[PDB]
Amino acid sequence: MRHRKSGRQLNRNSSHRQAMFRNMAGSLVRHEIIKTTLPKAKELRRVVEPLITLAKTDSVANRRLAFARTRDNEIVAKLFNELGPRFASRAGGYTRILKCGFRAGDNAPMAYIELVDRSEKAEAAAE
Amino acid sequence: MIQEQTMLNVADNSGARRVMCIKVLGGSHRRYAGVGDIIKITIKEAIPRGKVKKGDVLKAVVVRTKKGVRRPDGSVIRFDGNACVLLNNNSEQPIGTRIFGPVTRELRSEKFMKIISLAPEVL
Amino acid sequence: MIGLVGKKVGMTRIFTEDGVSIPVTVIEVEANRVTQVKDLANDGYRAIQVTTGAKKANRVTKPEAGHFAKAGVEAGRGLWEFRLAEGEEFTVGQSISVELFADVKKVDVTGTSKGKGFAGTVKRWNFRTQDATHGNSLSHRVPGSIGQNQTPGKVFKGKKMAGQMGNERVTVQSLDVVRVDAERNLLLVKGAVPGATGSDLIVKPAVKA
Amino acid sequence: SNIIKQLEQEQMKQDVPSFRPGDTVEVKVWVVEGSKKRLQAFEGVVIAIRNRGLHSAFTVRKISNGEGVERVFQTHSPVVDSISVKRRGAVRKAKLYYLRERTGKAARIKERLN
Amino acid sequence: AVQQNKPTRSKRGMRRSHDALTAVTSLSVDKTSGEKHLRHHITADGYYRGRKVIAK
RNA sequence: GGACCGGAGUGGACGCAUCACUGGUGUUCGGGUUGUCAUGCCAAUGGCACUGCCCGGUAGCUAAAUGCGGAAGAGAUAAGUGCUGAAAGCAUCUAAGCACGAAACUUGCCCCGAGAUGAGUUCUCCCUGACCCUUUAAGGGUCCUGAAGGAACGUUGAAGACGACGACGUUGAUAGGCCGGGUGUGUAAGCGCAGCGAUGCGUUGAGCUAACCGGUACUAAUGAACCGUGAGGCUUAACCUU
RNA sequence: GAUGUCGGCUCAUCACAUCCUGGGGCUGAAGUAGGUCCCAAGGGUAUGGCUGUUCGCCAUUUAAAGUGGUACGCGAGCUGG
RNA sequence: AAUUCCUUGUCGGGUAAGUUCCGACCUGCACGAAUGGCGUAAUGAUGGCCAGGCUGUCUCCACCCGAGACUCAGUGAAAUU
RNA sequence: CACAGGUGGUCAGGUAGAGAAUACCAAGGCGCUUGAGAGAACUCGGGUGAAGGAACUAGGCAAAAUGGUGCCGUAACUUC
Repeated sequence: MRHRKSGRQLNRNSSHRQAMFRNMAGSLVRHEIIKTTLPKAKELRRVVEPLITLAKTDSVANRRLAFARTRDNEIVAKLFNELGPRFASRAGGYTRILKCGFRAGDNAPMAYIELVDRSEKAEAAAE
Repeated sequence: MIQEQTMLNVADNSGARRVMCIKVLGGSHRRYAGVGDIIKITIKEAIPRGKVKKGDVLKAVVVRTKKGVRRPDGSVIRFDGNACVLLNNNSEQPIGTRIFGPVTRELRSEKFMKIISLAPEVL
Repeated sequence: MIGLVGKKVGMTRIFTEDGVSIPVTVIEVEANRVTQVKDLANDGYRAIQVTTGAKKANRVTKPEAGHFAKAGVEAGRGLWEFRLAEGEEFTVGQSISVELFADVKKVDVTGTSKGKGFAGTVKRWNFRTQDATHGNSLSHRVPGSIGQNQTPGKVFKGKKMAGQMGNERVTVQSLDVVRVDAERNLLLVKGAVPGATGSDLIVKPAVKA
Repeated sequence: SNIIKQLEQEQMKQDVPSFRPGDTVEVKVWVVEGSKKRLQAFEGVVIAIRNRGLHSAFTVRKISNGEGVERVFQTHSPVVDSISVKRRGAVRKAKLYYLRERTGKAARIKERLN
Repeated sequence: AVQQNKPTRSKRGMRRSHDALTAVTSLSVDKTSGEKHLRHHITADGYYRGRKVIAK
């Protein structure tokens, strides 16, 4: 069911959904490449890209607003000064997803998610 | 209104405070009613020195509702409570000589219109 | 003779000539073509086969594409067919956009409804609810009893129970025609129509008792 | 007309008066006095803003011979004639339907001038 | 509730008629590496959609 | 006191469809507000106390909302009404004959339905193979060589428990993001001015924004591979002067 | 070598020696009824008081407030009075 | 009447209507004074009745959310036959 | 049973409060060994239910509602 009500249930209330994707977003701006399950990667792109879109617009009010995603004092200095400005020539799509099938012998769908403009080093084998 | 056995305020000078409905009139196997319906009603909280007396049984029509009246154009006329006009049980027409507060287009129907000769609001 | 194919494209509420409100549904109707007309060996009378829409035709099969090439290279979307009698409808594109139902006062619109997941179940059957107090056990919307006794020893055939919706064809009949505009696909009908915005339908003349 | 937007834009008014919530207003409206049309007027405070397309409607609240009264009005309908602003009170919220229960800033106000 | 008579091995066999493993309709093949895989997924050699990816 | 067929308007009981209207609901939107913690602090913002609490609310769902359907006409027929008329030189609605006649029946209205294996019917599309052994309306082996279409996968849906069903995958606007619009909320933060200060005033009809909607290739939708091919058994009739 | 309740709730379904609705005969059928009575099973069918309650008595509304069958219709569905 | 048969006794009050309730009645169902009579305040996880507040218990069933339902990998029983 | 169970005695912090009540929170401890999806009706639990307001049900049971401090104010009846 749930027609024209887009979202992801899967587990506990919106407070847990926030705390999980805050941590996974913080990890993605920390490492610039992340391995995570496919339905979590497919939701992270809907909340991490509007943070980067806010980061294209530098102000005191916007940099206090980014504290709603990451409380870390260095990530708020990487946003607006590098993250955001480094995508200013692009029409969104600051991230990309790479689908890696199931976990071996199991059900769990696994993926990579990364920043599109980063320094390349992943051009080698998966195994 | 949607429920039966319910208290209504008076809108005319025949009595005081509240009166209780016992049935809606017209239609059968029925339960829903509005300002266009006649109801059967009992005297509960009115003074015995008025035009009414304790435990007497009348007819009435509803004239204000907290749900409101919508059909004149497609948008709501609303009121702060539920109130009615008291009528004779055998032959209808109002027993009151003076009405207070606003009224409706349905209050201008042949069986009720004798008390609105003073042309009140929303008639 | 034939119906006319359309789609529900919006719902609204507009003013009459005396200024009070009237509810309406906006229907897109698509211009009529005829693919062949069939011989008396089919149906029992003649039959008429029709198209209205078109598409990019990437996902259209050669079994369908050779037929739309026969029908004037129309790149058609959907295919419908009806009985033909008394009238002399053309064997090629007729280009009727709204004009079949411009002068007809009411129409018997056959809609397709909307998908609802579960709506073969419970809410479909208006079952009386079950109490959260007064002792009542393990029930809130369920039917309770579903049959008679050990004597018949069966639930009755066709009786109300659980099921998927998956959507289904429905005709409410005799909706009033408020407005039309030719070559601009407009049909406007009073009140509601089955399905959501984007749901397909066919329009018919008024044929109720 | 185009089946999208233009079909409903041809039924909208192009000179709607500039009232908003917390304005005390007079609303002129046709009452249909039997077999002929007649104009009437309603006066009270605006408790809801009007912006929702061709369906745009506002709500005004008052009293009538000791009874509490409210009217919803359709913006674009021909039955609603005109609106005049009497006073402008500051009420903050977009809709004040809780003012049917709360008396806070209901009959006492600071001039809004917006 | 419980059974009134135990079924034969035909019943367990007929309930199980509709289940099978690895119904992928053959593998995909990666023109860039010669590896085999499931469709629209990365190969073990990291090749996908014309380049090597997802290495750490 | 007091008429029927027919015509017109309308209420109740019942069902159906929708989310436009008027309400509800709206833990993923905006604002107000209590206790308390965090960020060095202030300012401010974020965590937590039922979604802390309160109010408005896009999208979606939905009646207490709104719209629609409730049997006409025709056919056959029961009770019955009726004509012609006999056994019974007459009579009689019945025997032969024969007219009229109900809400039940058939047709007419709604929906499923060719696995209807007793598988209707039309239209569009596609493929032209062979060697060897023997058992020969035949089977087996092996090699040359694949179409219509199907399947799988992706992006995923006003289709959905799974399956099934729909659109799009450069024959790209299918999803995310972006850009813009729009609904919703209600005049932010920073600064400056005013005040002892709570707090106000100005920039400011501000700031913020979701599910809707137009545009957009920024991001994501790979080469394939697989199944399926080789013009399709036997007989009688008709027709092709084969 | 199991019989776990009636009245009720939910969900119902069937019958006629037909409650109402369609047609028709008779009347002590003026009209309006009321009584009676034949054919007829497609659909429709209450609410509230006191009672564990069907039934009863009582009030109100309406078209009428009606009769019978179904492990006393239905707990591997609801109440446990 | 935790006593009363018959009985839903008879009358008053509340209510449109009260087998219940509360007051009054009985030429007294099988009432009767330490297996105590009558009666009063406060107390009761107290039996029955009533008014107000407020409420989805309901007329009538509507939305949102957690968990289970559902899919898949691992481990994989039972009452019963 | 590495069982949502039972088990005598003892000590204490910031904001807050009458407090060993109670919410947030410090120190310190817990993260409850099937794992990952799905986003179904339904069912249990939880929030909201327009209008009426116990009409429901054996019975407002349950739920909602009420809910504090200070001061003013306070009846029947009573053993005062």
